[PDB]
This record gives sequence, structure tokens and C-alpha cells, in this order.
Amino acid sequence: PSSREIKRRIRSVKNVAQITRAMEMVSASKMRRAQRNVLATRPYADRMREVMANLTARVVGAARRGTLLEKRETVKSVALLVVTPDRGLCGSLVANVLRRAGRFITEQRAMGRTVDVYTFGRKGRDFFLRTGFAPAGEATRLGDAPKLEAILGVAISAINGFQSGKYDELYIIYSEFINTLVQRPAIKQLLPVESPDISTTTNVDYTYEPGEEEVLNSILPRYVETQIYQAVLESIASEHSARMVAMRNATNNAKDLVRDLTLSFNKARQAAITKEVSEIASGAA
Amino acid sequence: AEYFRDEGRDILLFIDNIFRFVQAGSEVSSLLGRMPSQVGYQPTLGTEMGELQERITSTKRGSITSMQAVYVPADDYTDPAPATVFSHLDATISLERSIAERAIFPAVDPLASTSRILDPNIVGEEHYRVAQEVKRVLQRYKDLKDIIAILGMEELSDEDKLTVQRARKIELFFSQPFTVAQQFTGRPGKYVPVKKTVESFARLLNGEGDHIPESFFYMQGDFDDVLAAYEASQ
Repeated sequence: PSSREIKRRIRSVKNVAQITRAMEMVSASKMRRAQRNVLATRPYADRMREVMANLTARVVGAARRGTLLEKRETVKSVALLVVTPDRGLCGSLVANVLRRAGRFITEQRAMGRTVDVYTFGRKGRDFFLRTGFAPAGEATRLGDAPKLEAILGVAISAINGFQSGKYDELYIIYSEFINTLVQRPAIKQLLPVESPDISTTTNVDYTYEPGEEEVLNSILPRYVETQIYQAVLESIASEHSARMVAMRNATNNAKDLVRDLTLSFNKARQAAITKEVSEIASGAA
Repeated sequence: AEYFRDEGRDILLFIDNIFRFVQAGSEVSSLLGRMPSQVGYQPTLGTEMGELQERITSTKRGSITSMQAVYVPADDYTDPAPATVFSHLDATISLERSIAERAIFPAVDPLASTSRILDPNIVGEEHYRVAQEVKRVLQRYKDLKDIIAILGMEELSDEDKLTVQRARKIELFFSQPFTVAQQFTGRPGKYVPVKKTVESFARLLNGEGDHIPESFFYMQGDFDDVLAAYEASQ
């Protein structure tokens, strides 16, 4: 506080404000393109949604409700999927999703179900490595526009684990994009338990050339992979939105601190001028 | 006081705003035609200060337990009067405007407050360890203050985040209701013995009370009162 250190501080926080505003702008463009990608992925997702509803409408017997469609009893092992940002600055989003994952692990262990972690994004990977859980499936360096082929390394592993009895149920934790400003973590069930939607009510009778059971066993894994891809893209959009909000708040805070530091600098400047003129007047007299 | 000190009686000496002693000296010196030193202060500032303060001493015949108060012009701690006072003390306490504005009314700044007998041989090893840890943690928070201010709490590491939360709890916990200040804060005064203070802060640093929200450390006695308040709040 010597009217020169405060000047350096003011310059520093001004640089912070400029960098943060630039981050907010690029995060806005990122959110735009991520929303575009989500909407471009929407047709596959919803078409397969009503296709699955129609298929499970016909497959109603317990005997043929096997493989991925079976509603297993006496659940023993549960796998949860977590999608997290690869980088920080997201604000409370990473903390929120990891708190949700931790508490969900708490209830799943409360009922006696052993839990295994499958993580997208470096933040969740690092957190779960530090806390103790070894990543059963690890996938990082997912860009803002990931391809479905990039998720296979985890999704196929989870589906094979469920098929082999390793996991009796499957979950995903992702950041839902409620608004441009408001985002919460969400929980979804990955064992199908499909909805008796209008499609399920639809009685359009079909023909299954390779076979009903074969079509079922070939479409359930792809439906699950589509759900995971939707969740990952939703999480990417929420990541960019949360970074936008965090950087807007940081820019506003930096501007407020620049204002306060400018007030302090002006006070120091006036004090320095008063001190020097008082000393000069004393020396003259 | 010196008469009673010399005959062996233990004396408690309370002098208020030694700064007005220095200020009156400055005004008298200005009227006396002396050349002003630094900020309009008397050239004989150190000598007058020493003449007053070297008589405030516990000698072999008897002891004086002096407990002064000092007013810093506005919030200036580099002013010549407190600057000369600081070297004339065994225990220094600094009251900050910012802490008082937060209603943490005892308002003592732990980082700017020191004492000569904060040594494990005199005050005890556990007391010294707890105090030094409560200053280290307080420092970490002062270093991360700007990082928290602009960016936010989430960019800190997990251990930095934990130490920041513990530092805020410690700041709130130094608040204490006083019997004489019952008019301002409706809470009755609390007399916390030094042993209970050491135990409370050792428990706070150990990790106990981490789950408690920081709002329950405000204007409480020892850690047991905080635990009781939390339990009553469930």
C-alpha cells in the first residue's frame, strides 16, 4: 500500500478481468455448439426411444425378458457412471456431481451393494483415485464434440459386466442442463425398465427377420450406449454453461476488486501528496 | 501505582488510550516551538514515551500487571504513536476494523497479535502447538483470500478448501460474548478458561466440528457449547 504496489495490483486484477471475460465469451460459443450437437443427436435418441418402447411392448413375458431387459432380483453389485469436466473453472458443477456420486455410493453401500466406479473426465477420475476407488473404466480427453466411438471403451465394458453378472444394476450421474444458468446433477437408471409410452400402447405388429430375441439382444446395448451418449453431451453442454456462469461471476468480482483497489490507490496517492508537501513546507520553514 | 509496587503489593494498572498521552505531548510540543517530527509529532516522541513506559515495570520488590489501550489514528498502524508503543510491550493485541464490521466483536487479529510468553516452556507445549497451528491456518486463509474473493472457493485443492473452511470456523469461534457487552449481543457473557480454550481449538483443528456449519461457532464459549448448540439444532 504505497500508491505503486496498489497500481500493480490494479493492473493485475484488470488482466484477470480481461482473461475472465474472454473465457466467458469462448464458453458461450462452446455452449452454443454443444447445444447444437445435443439437438443434432436428439433424433437418433428419440427414434430409438419409441423403437424400444414398441419392442418391449411385445416382449412382456418374463421368460423372454432376458439378457439386458431382465429385472434382476437380489441386487448385489451396482455400477455407477460419472461424467465430469476434463478441466476446472466450472464452479460448483464438479463439486455437485461428485457430492451426488459420493452420497449415492453411501446409500448403495448402506443396503449392502458393492459399488464400482466408471468415470468420464479427468476430474472424476482424479477424485475417485484419490479417495480410494480404482477406476474400473477410465476415459478422458473427450472433446467438446465427442464421438460415440469414444465412449465404447467404457460402455461396452459396463454392458459386458452386467451381462456376466458382475453388476446387478447400472446408473449414470450427469449434469442436467435445466437452463443457461441453472444446472443440477441428475441420476438415471441404465437397466431399461422401459416406459409403457404411446409406442408401448401402439399395437403395430412387426416382423423380426433375424429373430425377436436376437433383435432384442442387439438393440438393448445400442439403446444403453445412446443413453450414455446423450448424458455425456448433456454434461458437456452443462460444463460449458457452468464455466460461462463462473467466469461471469469472476469477471464481476474482478471489476468490484478493481473498483476497491482504485479507491485504495486514490487514498494512497492523496496521502503521498499530502506527506510530501507537508515535508517540503516544514523544510522551507 | 509505584508506591504500592514498591511495598510489595501486586498492582493491576489499566491506562486508557496511551495515544492521547502522545497526542497531548504533540500539541504541547507544537505550542512550545519545537520542530515537528514525521506527521506533526513532537521531536521528543521516543523519549517521552520511554519516560512514561519504563516506569511501567514489575521490579523485584513488587509487580505491576499493566494492561494498556492504544488508539491508532483511523486504522493506521504505521503512525508514530502506536509504532513507538509496539516495542514497549510483552503482549500485543491488534483490533481490526474489518473484523469488527463482521460483528466478530472481540475483533482481535490473530496474525497481528503476538506475545512473549507464547513459548512451550512457559505456556505449555499443547497450548503453543494449538496457537501456532491456529496462526498457520489463519495465514493460509489470508494467502488464499483473493483467490476466494474473485475466482471462488471451488478452484482450491481439497486440503486448501478444508483449511479455508476451518479458518472461517476459527474466525467465528474467537467471538465471545462478554458480561459487559450483554447489552449489544443478548447472549450472556462467557468466561472461558485458558485450558478449555486450548482444548476447544485443538478439537477444532483435529477435525471434530467439521460437519457443524460455521454459523454455530458465533458468540459461543468452549467447544462444548458449540456441540450443544448443534445438537439442539439437530
